[PDB]
Amino acid sequence: TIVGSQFDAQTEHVNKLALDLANKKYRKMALDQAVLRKEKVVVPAEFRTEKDSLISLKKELRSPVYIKGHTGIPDVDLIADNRQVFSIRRRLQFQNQSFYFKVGNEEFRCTYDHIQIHPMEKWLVYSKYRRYVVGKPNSIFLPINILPTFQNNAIVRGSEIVQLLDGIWVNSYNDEYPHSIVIDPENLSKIRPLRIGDIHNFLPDGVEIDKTKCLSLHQKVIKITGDKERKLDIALQ
Amino acid sequence: MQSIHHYPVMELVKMRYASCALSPKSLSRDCLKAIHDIVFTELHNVPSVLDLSHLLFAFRHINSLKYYNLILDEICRRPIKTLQEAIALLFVFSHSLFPNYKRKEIREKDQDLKEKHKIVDHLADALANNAKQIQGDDFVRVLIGLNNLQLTTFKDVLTHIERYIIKNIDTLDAFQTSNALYGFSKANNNA
Amino acid sequence: SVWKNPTNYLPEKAKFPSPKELFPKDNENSWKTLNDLTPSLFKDVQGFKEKQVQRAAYMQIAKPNGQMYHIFDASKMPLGRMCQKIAFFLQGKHRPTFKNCDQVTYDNIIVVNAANIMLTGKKALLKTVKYHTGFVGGLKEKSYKFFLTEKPEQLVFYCISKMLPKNLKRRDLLKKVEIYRDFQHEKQGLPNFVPYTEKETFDQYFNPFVHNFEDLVIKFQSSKETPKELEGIKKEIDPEITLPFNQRSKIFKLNAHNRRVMKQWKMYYRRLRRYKVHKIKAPKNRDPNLSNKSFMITSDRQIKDFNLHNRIVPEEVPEDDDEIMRTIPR
Amino acid sequence: MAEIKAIINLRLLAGIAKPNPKMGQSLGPLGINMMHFCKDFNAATAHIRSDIPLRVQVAAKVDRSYSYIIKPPETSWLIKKVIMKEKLTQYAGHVNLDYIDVRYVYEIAKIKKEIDIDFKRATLESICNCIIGQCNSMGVNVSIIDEKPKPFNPKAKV
Amino acid sequence: MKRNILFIPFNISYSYIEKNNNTVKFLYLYNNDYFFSINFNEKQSIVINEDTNTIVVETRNFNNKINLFNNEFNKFIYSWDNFFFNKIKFTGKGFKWKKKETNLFLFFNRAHKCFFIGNNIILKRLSKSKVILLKNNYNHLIHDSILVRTIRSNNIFTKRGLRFSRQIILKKKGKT
Amino acid sequence: MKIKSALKKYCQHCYIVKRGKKVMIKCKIDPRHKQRQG
Amino acid sequence: GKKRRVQVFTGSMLQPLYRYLLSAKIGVNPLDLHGQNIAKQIFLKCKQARPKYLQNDFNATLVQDNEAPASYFHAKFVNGYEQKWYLHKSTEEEINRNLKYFNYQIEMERNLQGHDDEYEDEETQL
Amino acid sequence: LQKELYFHHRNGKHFFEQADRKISFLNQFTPQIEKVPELAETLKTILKIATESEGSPLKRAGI
RNA sequence: AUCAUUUUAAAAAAGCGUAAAAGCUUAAUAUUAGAUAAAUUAAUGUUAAAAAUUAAUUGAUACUUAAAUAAUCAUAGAUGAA
Ligand SMILES: [Mg+2]
Ligand SMILES: [Zn+2]
Repeated sequence: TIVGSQFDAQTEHVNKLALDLANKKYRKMALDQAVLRKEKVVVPAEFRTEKDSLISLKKELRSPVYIKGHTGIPDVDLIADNRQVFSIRRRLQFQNQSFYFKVGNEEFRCTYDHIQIHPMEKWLVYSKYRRYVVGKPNSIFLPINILPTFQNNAIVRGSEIVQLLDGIWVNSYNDEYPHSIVIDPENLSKIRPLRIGDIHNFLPDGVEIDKTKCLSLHQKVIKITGDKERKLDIALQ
Repeated sequence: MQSIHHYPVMELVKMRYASCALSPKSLSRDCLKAIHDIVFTELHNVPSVLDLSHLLFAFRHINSLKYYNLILDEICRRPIKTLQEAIALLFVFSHSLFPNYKRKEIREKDQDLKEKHKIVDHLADALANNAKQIQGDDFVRVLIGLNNLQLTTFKDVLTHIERYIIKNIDTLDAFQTSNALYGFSKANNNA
Repeated sequence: SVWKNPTNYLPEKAKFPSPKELFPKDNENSWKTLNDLTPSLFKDVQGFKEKQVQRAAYMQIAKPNGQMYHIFDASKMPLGRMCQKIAFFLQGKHRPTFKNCDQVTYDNIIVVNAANIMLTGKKALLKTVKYHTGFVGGLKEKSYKFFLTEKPEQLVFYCISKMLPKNLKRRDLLKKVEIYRDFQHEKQGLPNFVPYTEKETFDQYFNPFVHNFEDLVIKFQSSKETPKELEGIKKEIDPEITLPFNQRSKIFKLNAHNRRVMKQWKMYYRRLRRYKVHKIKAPKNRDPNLSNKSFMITSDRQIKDFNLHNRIVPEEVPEDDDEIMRTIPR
Repeated sequence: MAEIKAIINLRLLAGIAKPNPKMGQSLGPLGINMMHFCKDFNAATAHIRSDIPLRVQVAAKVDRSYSYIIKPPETSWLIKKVIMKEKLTQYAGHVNLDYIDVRYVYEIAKIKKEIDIDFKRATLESICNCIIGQCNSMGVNVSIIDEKPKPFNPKAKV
Repeated sequence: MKRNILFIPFNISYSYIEKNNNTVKFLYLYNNDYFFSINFNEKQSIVINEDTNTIVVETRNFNNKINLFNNEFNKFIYSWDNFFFNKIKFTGKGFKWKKKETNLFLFFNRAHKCFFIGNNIILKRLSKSKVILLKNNYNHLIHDSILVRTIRSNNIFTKRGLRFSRQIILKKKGKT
Repeated sequence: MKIKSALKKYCQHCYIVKRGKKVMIKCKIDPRHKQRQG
Repeated sequence: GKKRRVQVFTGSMLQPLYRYLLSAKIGVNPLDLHGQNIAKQIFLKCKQARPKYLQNDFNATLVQDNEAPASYFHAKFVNGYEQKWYLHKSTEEEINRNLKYFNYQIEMERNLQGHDDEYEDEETQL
Repeated sequence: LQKELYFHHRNGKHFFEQADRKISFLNQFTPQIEKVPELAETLKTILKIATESEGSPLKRAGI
């Protein structure tokens, strides 16, 4: 490669730094998929008025904003610049991260729920969010992310993990909540797959499942196949 | 903000250190941009070198490189004729360096060092001529000023300090002992 | 001991043979008809902008009679704007003693320099004049290109007739209008526009012979051979011309600022193609006896009409087989 | 002249190089003498068994000159000898059935290195890793075997 | 930026002049026979080399006409004590010419006469299928050379007919 | 030539030229690719 | 796809630069920094280039001459011409137009002698 | 946070009593309550509330 | 099937080409010259160091997602601009 082979043989020992480094990142990420980073984000903005219509803003390249509130809370609707909105996506953490909005001295927590774009014109129409308050239930989306395990024996060879759900909807009642979920599927098998109640049993005290959204705890996420050769030998014979 | 122009120069610097020296910069941006814009125009009128000492120690958290040079370019013009002044620059220039992460990724080689020796070549006479004239409160700040500056040249002051402690060994304070033991330990670049 | 640029190192530079040395006994005009050189590039390129000249366009004169005179030079304003105010003055719309029921009008009109007419834009070539002549088919269109050269005077007299009120008083008015091609009118006791024949010499910009030698300076020179036609000028040779634009102190540097300016200059040259004068190119002669170019005597009738029995070589004469030369002199 | 008009890959037996008409389709229009050519081939390959098929390249030039160059035999043919099969899998990756052991790979790599001009810069791990990827495409694997095989002479098109 | 280049031949010798005011800049070419000057705006900066007799230009004015300004300036100087040249050929059976004192007689299967007559050119025959023209202006040459071409040009099927000695030729199969 | 309102480039060598209000395509290889817009 | 049938030939208009040379002599000062590398590249184009478009007796060299004022590119043409171009100030583009100022004339000299110094049309198509 | 990786822990030293000396040659920054006579009666009552209160609240501020 | 090596870099190839071969060009890339990389916000008071700084914006250039505005063209009938 970038150095001749004859010199690389002298420096073949050097490449431990290559492999010793990749230990560090990929292990760090693999265990940090779950945790929200502890870093405050802020979004200066302005109130709504009946004067500022859409198309007026959209030559000025501002954007509307919409928030849906929760039990007993009123809705709030705001104005902001487009480039704020895309920068809020451009984090890793966008699916769940808590973003604030400073109008004046006030701050309003939120989450990302979604955005609409005018498809034929392809400019930003609005940026929709969901309120978060500490002492009350709050909808969030906990994605599932499965680690690899070379410790089970069926997972290693000729079998295939099947992630039927990407995430879980829940209700959180406290400040810091987990970004995602991480699973070590060693004890799983063809005989038992994972089911949502196996997760419900293992969560913090501030979290609960939103039964209004899911179907049943007996529903299952991670499924494991049988062996391939045991099919393939039977396929030919 | 209604009476910015009624202030002298240094009575604005006191606001900078009063607010920006701790974690929240309590003031706004515009109120500091005003202070930040006035001062670097009126450097031609700050009388003393201590008045630069207060200044640099307060304005140390600036992200713009362009104005540190204005300060040091000024200090290269105003000669110093005492010894407390030179101490008052090393101890300040130590903590108030311009870090390399704020600097650009592409740059002249080792240009952080060239910012230093403009001072250290401007100081080397005074601190060397009269280092015997030295006392316990002004004593500590040199060992710190040099250790924080990563050099190996300033031995002569230290020899004049070797002779100093042993005489006053008994009359020392609890405070002047640690900084010596901590200073001489890592004198010339952790030797 | 280090890189210092030399001073006196230049070698001889090989001199090539001249056409006299190489092709004697042949037509000198070959190596004397120099390459064409369009002037219109230069005044655009090297930045000559003619000073804005502001001559007279029209004029109003009174007499102790009631009769007023209205005079116009059609080479100075456009055609329409000349023709609007005619219909506004020929009636008496500026005269506050104006009744449109008047059988009499004390307003007279004169026009001069109708050959050269101002028409803003690409209109002298494209626009047309149409009419029909009673018979089927008909519908004859004509170009301004016909009028503006052959008979431009119907045109000025044709556009007036369209702005005037369509009525019976018209003919009495148009009986009191007069047009000329020359720079004069023949009436006496009235003035005449002075024509502008001068043309700006831009000679002070590209010629030392106009300036005095003590104001000038030589910054660079090639040879030790100094012209006698240039004597009395100093020689303060720059160390700076020969430096390319990197080795100088000031470098012009593309940047968000200058590129922003670049785009302003770009629109300027597109915004000026619109303000350009177009001209009717004249008909052409193709007499081979006049041109400096070669030609053909394809047929026989081209001989008699031009009397080209001379330049044709007779048939009673030998020929030339091969004209190679091995040695090239020096 | 010295400029290269064309390059051709071929396959030849060592000492039985002979003006076969099934090679004049390539070297015919280039005006090259098959007889004068094959002479210089068989002369060099007298230290090689005659059953074996090699390959060669020919930088045919603008003046119909030539400069032949010799390379080791086809790497696939060498493994069919050890494997004692003639034809390999349609599919690959999915259908893996054949087996060699490393102790011959270490010996057939030396064949490539001792002769081929391209690998003069190369080490043996390098060469051995080249064929393993060639083995993945074929239905072949590298597994320890104590036993030896018995002789086989898999075909070649010549 | 495009930094256009002005060639100067070797027979020519030049000078560069400015005011004390430095608001005017112009340049002077001078030969045994001729002399010629031209200025430079305040927005055109200049570099010179005696090593190459080449001059380099930047333009803060961003005028695109300069690319034409070059070719005129360059060729107008090489038009002093040097020719331009061109060569013509043909290939065919019933084709020929005859040459008599810059009066070329063409016979290419046409009923009518085909005389070519050169005003202030040079024409010298090197073979039956070849003739060179020479003249100091390039623009009159092509008008002089192409008239010969228009009598017969290359067939797109066979390279039979006349052609310049340097040209893009087209070919198309026919009657395989 | 053939008058295509919607012009189109067939080969890479095709290219556009504008002479006033006139527009067209030309190719240095295939002279059948050339067009006009009318 | 589709087969071309129009064959556009561009062999006769091919005009390379180093074709009328007989020899060359690079000269180098190790004290130049702009006049070294310019001569490095030329020496490649004299040998790395193709020999068809050169003469048969073309031999290019390279020498380190500390005694020179500046690094040079000496050259010799067919019909007698000879020059030198120092390189501490110039570019590779300013050099080529000098070479054209010779190569354009040698044609005007050799064609008059009867020599066809041109290439066949079939050498390079578009 | 990045902060944990570039923070000199302030425990294990009576910092401010130590740290205020090393600057004390800078006179203009030396705080002075009695310089503000109108509020000095108020400001000082606050600091009593700080130290006298439970915990070590002011002492935990920078620490 | 998509492995592997030599290379400063080079696809069991994104395409043209061949009876099959050969041959041509892009991706990836080097030498040389010219040449874009400029402005900022928020943090732990001061002590680690032959040494190392996070989150984030705007803007110049190229690749890329693409849309919008403005002008031009987008054949015309039958007594004569209509
Ligand atoms: Mg490959
Ligand atoms: Zn095409």
